[PDB]
Amino acid sequence: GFCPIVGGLTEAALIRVKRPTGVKARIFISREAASRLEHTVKVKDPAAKVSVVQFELRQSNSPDLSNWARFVLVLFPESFEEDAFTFWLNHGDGISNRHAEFCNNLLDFMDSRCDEDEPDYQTCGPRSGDKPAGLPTWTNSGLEEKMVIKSVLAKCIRSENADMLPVQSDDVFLYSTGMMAIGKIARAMKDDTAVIFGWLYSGTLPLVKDSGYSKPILYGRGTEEELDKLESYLAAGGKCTVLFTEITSNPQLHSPNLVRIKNLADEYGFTVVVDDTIGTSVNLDILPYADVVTTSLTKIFNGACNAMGGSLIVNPNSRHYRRIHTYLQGHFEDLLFPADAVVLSENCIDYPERVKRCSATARAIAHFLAAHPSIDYVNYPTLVPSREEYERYRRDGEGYGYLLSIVFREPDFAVRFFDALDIWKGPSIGTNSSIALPYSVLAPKHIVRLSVGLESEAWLRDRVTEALAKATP
Amino acid sequence: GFCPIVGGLTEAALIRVKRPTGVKARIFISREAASRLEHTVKVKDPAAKVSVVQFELRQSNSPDLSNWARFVLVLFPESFEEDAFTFWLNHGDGISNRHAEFCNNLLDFMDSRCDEDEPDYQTCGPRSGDKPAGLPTWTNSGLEEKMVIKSVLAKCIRSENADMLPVQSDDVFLYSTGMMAIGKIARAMKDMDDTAVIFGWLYSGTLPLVKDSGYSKPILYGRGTEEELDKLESYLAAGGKCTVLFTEITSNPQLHSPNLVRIKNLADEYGFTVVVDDTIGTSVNLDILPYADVVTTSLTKIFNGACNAMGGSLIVNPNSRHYRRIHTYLQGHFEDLLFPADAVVLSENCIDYPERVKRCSATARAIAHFLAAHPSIDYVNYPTLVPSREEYERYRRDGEGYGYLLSIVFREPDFAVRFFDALDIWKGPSIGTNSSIALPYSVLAVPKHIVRLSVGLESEAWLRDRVTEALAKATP
Ligand SMILES: [Cl-]
Repeated sequence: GFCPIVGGLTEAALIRVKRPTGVKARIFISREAASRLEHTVKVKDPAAKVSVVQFELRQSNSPDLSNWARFVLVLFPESFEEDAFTFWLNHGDGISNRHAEFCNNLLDFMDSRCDEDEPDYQTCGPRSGDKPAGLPTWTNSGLEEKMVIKSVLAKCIRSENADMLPVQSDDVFLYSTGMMAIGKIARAMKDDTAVIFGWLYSGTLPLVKDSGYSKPILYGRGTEEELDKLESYLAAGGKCTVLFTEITSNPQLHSPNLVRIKNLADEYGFTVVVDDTIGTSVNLDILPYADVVTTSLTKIFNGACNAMGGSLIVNPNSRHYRRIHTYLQGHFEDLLFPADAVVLSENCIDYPERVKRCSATARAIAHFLAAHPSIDYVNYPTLVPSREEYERYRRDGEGYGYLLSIVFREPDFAVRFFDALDIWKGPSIGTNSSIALPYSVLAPKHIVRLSVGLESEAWLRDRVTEALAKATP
Repeated sequence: GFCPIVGGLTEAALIRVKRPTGVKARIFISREAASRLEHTVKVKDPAAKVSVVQFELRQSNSPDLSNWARFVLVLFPESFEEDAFTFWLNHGDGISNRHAEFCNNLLDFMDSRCDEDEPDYQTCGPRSGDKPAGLPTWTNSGLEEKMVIKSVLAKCIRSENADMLPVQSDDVFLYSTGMMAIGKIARAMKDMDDTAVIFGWLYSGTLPLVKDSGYSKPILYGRGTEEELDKLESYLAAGGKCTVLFTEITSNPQLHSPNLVRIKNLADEYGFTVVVDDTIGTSVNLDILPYADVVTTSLTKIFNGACNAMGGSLIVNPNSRHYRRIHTYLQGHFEDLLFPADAVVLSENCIDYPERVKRCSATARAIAHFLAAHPSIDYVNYPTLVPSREEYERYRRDGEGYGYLLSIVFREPDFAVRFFDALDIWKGPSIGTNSSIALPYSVLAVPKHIVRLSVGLESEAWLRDRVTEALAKATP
């Protein structure tokens, strides 16, 4: 590792506490998330050594540094293999890259304390008390940039129908990730039963379960048939506190019946949480049907794949606005690192335009793919059986989204096509560059998912044609 | 690989040119470095395909963006194994980390051209012509911060005697790395003259760069001893020619001090220029300006301390008999290649570069003497203990210390490996960091079980404790 070094916060924190070997480590910015990992390790082994070490910048007249130059280090044995929850707990609550680099530059000015009696974890920073050589370029915890973010989110979720109260800046809550935003709303509901309705983003179910819903009613497909089961349960006296769903599903691009969901919610009295990360608030008007909207700002809201953020919009038109907002406000601590909010506030200024552009290309590419003899069918909201459902929420003059998936005729052909496709490959979506993934890596199972970026239709048409050619004998 | 993604500029450029598999890639900011890599591959294997693709943000209302959002991509087959030279050529000329991240964020606004007729390498950016969302925090190519860097370097290199002309801001040249600064002075001398002398400067990219710069009669003096100075003097007196002598003031990893007084005397007689690297010894602790025509420094090291910025410096001595020739060449051939964000961090972190040298050197002196007195220690290489101490005292400023680098020669190599494995400090090849860092001879490719230590800003209590516990753990 030749200098300069990127990353290294975990290795440097391990060295500070004399544990550079024999333990696994995770770094969160909240003591609560650290505890949720400690509890999961302790449930698998009640005798496991798990320490929680708080790092913090001890003496400074600058509240910016003192508020953000802090992190929590969690040590636990390597014998513990990480399951789905600890993956999504770290995904949603792990320190951001920029926040980690900010702390590592200031680590010499920070001290470490632990509640347990381990003297190796009680360390004084070599430069604690001294003034850092550099002040960050952002100011006031990035509150200026956070308000830009909240303002754009509030404007873009405005309903095209003028009978509803508009979402305001302060009805939007910003968190570190979209996963964290989902967790925060899950605990807020926990203070009856929770329903998961056709939401295959693999991290929702673990967090809802961890938030105190031991076993939520899971409706995997999101169909009308499953809504019949839910209504049959509710009509028979069953109770429900909250329903979680996402508008425009992954990877089949299905649209749930939000109108019927909202009608059942008004009749039987549960809260509706809708994730519009894939569907987008630019393309869809879902405010009439959702009490809380969640969004992963890391995705197309940012586009540049270089910042994390999550948002929580409380609908002022909701019957539970008062209760929900008060809980979130009364339990709100700012965990969106300012440097991340600076990039998000800059990149979201053209978030409507980029959604419009990607959606135009994705609609064209999907219809191009559908016409190819090797393709069985393409999952895109203009082709799927919920085609009529999507049109109930689509805004006039807006398109059909940036995500699609390809179901090929032959699984052999699917793999040869993916390997020949000269575009970015990985699990993220909503990027400025096009990106593909098979079902394999997403933990029919030969389906290939495509998130269309800002490249021209000719460019993407060409990359796909060449890949299609090489996949045929 | 979930987003955000760090790095990825190389992967993104490869995808742009439809070469995501089957080829290796390197990214430089200069076409000349690209050519020097192309030539080394073409002589090791003439039939290997090597292309040079220029990426650039052509037009912009911000001259900051257009000037810096450009880079050179070099493609070559995976069969080519990198040798010692191509490693150090990329180390000195590779795009900086911050520069790489800046380009990747703007890559959609950039186009790619190639001189050869390969249509896959002629691409238009998806957002070419559009304006980027947000601009960089730095302004005017970081000229304000670059002036701070040059000012601090000039102030710290003042000789302790006031009859010498002082180095000014405009006698200091900034480059991307210490290695690049060494390259620029090496090629500058070659225009005048064929023989270059490398005098006790091991484990570095100087020899590859000096050889690559056109010096067809190199002389390598590995130890830096007076016996090697005797051979050089006999050669020069007998009619031998010498263009330039390269040396480093405190050597790696034995902390040796060359006889700069004798070197400067030979230079005055036979008319060659002396280039001295003071990265290890530092201008804070040492006054070597009287004996050098050009001083070079790796700003990435203790000048910055924070291991989060890249930089190199070239100081032309105004008291040099060749000041005019050297300065006009360096300015007349100057391209600003120090990425502004790197210059911003360097300008901030260099404000306490004197104090940090004073702190590290004080800790390093105490730890070295602690180690030297230990029964398991054969000897410790540190300027207070080594046989060339009297030479170090010739240039040491009064009231300043003996440096931050040391190395440990243990009695038994087995003990060395158990001590190193037990040493709970950062491990790696870099030096001049705010945190202490160790390395063995293994990664360093002189006894071959040597352990090198670059002492950071931690107190002696912390460092003595880390060393004591490792010493205990090293015994069976
Ligand atoms: Cl309905």
